[PDB]
Amino acid sequence: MFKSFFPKPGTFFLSAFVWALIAVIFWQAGGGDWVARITGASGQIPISAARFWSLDFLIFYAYYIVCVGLFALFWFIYSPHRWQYWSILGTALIIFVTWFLVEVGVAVNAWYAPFYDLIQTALSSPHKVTIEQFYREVGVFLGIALIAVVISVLNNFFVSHYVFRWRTAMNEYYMANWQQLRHIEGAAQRVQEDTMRFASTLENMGVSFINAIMTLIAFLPVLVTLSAHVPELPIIGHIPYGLVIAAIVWSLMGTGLLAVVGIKLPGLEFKNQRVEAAYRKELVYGEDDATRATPPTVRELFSAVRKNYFRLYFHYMYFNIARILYLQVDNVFGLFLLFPSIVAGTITLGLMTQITNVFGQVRGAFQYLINSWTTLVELMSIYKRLRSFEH
Amino acid sequence: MFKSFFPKPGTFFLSAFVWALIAVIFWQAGGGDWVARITGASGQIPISAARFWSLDFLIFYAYYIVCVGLFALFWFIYSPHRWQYWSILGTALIIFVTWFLVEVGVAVNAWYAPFYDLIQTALSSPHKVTIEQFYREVGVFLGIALIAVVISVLNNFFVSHYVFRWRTAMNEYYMANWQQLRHIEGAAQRVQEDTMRFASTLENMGVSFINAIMTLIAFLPVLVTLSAHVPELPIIGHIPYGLVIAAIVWSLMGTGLLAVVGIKLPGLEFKNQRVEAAYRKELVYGEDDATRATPPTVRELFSAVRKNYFRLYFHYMYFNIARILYLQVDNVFGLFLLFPSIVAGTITLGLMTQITNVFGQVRGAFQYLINSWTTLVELMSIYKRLRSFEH
Ligand SMILES: CCCCCCCC/C=C/CCCCCCCC(=O)O[C@H](COC(=O)CCCCCCCCCCCCCCC)COP(=O)(O)OC[C@@H](O)CO
Ligand SMILES: CCCCCCCC/C=C/CCCCCCCC(=O)O[C@H](COC(=O)CCCCCCCCCCCCCCC)COP(=O)(O)OC[C@@H](O)CO
Repeated sequence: MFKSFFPKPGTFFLSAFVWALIAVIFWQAGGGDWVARITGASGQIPISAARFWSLDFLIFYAYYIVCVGLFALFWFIYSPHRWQYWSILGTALIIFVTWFLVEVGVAVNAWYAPFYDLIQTALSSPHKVTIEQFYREVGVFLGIALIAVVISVLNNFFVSHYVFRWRTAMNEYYMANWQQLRHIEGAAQRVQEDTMRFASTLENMGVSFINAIMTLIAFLPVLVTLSAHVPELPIIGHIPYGLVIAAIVWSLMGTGLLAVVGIKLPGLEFKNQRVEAAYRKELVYGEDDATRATPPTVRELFSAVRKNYFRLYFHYMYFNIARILYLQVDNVFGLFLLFPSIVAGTITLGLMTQITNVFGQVRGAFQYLINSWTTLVELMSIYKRLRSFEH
Repeated sequence: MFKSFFPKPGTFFLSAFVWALIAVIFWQAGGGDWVARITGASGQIPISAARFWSLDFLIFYAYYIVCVGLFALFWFIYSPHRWQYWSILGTALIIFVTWFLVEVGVAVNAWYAPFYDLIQTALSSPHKVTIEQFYREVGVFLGIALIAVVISVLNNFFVSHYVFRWRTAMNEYYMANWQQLRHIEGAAQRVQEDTMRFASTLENMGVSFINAIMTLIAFLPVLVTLSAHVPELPIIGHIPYGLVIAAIVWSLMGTGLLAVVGIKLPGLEFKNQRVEAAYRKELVYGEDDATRATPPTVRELFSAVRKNYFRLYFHYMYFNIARILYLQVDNVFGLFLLFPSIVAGTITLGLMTQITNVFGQVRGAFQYLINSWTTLVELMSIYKRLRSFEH
């Protein structure tokens, strides 16, 4: 979103989007899924820690590396940059590792069904199963958990360094032009406080946002292949793709209509920060001179701070009305859609469980993003502050 | 935890704890649950929005008000304070509203079983149930959701004002003694940046922490009355209270052993903040004078900042190893405990579902607290900074 990284941001992102679309179209249905080496299609290793060593996953890794390599080799000659390696390859690696973690989560999800089957068989007929099978199954689960832990730790470490690299680039570029840039009010805050909060906020709210989109993309095909049993939606009528449209619309609206409703919030934190800077400057001048910490001026500055903060707190009531209601209704959205299908007698028990489980695991990814909306507000305010400062 | 609020913190908290214990003992089993007015015991209104109007809940509200009134009337004469009303009554009200929200959540939980029963009956025999019963049930759910929304909005608003009152008290008390307190390094940051972050962090991490303890206290009796079917724990032997000890130990260790493991983390953010202050001061001096923004000094300050931040990022690997592992194993802890009971053939199907559901809803409250551990680290660092500054 900046110019310190990202060699030419005007055309870099367009090229990234176009190339991503071309590659995805080629792989998914473009007939590019032909595997001449070894037939790993229509058959995969069962649930175990070796699931990530079969030739299918190796082929996917190779394809991803080839695509990223072509893109990077184009851009490294089209337009050189000092931070090119981080700005391109680190982003690619972060996206890849997030996808890998979603896959590991799906594997843990799949491991549950046979264990429940074994438990049910033990409860019904006990002379078939012993304790050894249980210990073996727990061993397999620990095998998956170890890989999850190992990848997650390094993911966090690399994300931290990448974000700090971004902060270094921003600070260097601002301080390069400090002479004609200090005349703006609150200049000292822009380059240090704002950059720190941007780094810390993006380290926390960036991974979560990519993870939700990845979860939706991962679970979409199951709803595509399962929406043949739901022909009607409650107050819509009859659409050809029942569950996919419902899920996409629900998630997109829950993320976007809240932003539209609370569009005025990020414009208040701005003013809040300004008044606080006007406060802090005085104290910094007062830490040496004894004549600059007089009571009345401190009184006036704190009075202004209070007056702005009260208005900010006031403008959260009509946002919380929407957010809390959306959270409350979301728990039964996946069961609301099935009223006409039950009375029509089309669906059966067990398929209801599949739909409900899928919708629940989809909701789990956006729950954390919605529950922490103050951080997004702070990030958006930081974006506006830096953008206004850049001109 | 301070002296600006809380008239005499040395003896106030001890009195609060003792009085809370006395009241709880009197009500729970002290025989104080006699209701001479109307017999609401051993019978309650079914699942509806009127559940919070029966004489049982009114009696509880009256008892709570009487206890808080006695305590406040004692302290308002024992030791006067300027902020007494906020410091006592606001805390009481916040705790009460959190309990109320947990109760509403329990009601929504209970509403599920009959709806599934109706759905199953519709699936088996369709000539009994029509669409009107479904619409009525959805109406009842909306009735509960409305109360949830209305209470939550005002809860957030009041918490915001109470926290800002705390910040006002702290700032007034520090600025009262500014002359002999400015000689400490980084004084300007203590009174403005640290107070702001303390307010914003406590507004977010305070409610979540109280909510988890309230959830545990609410669900404890069910495990007390249900642990008669589990006589053995996996590698423990035979204890008289199976599930209660397991739940309490699991939650307490997951919250506390992580803190013990990462005890060294809060001591690093301190230094981080110091170096950043040493940076910002220079820029604030440079916003007017043109001879104080020389490149080399900025270089040295940023070099120090980078050197400290790298060490901080390094010390998260061995903390994430524990945190991610704890999150990963927690998903199957409630099913691990039941291996000996299944092979012993004591428990039956359906009771397993109850145990698993209870443990899942207990885990849901601590999941949000564990997933956001950076905020707790920041809060603890703020506490240490202010405590060191106060002496
Ligand atoms: C202003 C607009 C800005 C837009 C910015 C964003 C632009 C767009 C983002 C793209 C990143 C994500 C790419 C992948 C998206 C799709 C996600 C995904 O999982 O796709 C897989 C296929 O992917 C594929 O073949 C696709 C391969 C794509 C390879 C990479 C190409 C783009 C490189 C970009 C470099 C960084 C650029 C700068 C970013 C900021 C599906 O596999 P599938 O389930 O069948 O299982 C196969 C096997 O493992 C057996 O299960
Ligand atoms: C250094 C140490 C510091 C320690 C600081 C903390 C000190 C301790 C905290 C206490 C707050 C919470 C009190 C309540 C704790 C127990 C929580 C609770 O829900 O207790 C209920 C009974 O409570 C009761 O009778 C108890 C009534 C207690 C009334 C209030 C007394 C204390 C007032 C304090 C004022 C603020 C002081 C300063 C705090 C910072 C159970 O009902 P029950 O499920 O049977 O359903 C009945 C009916 O509704 C039908 O279901």
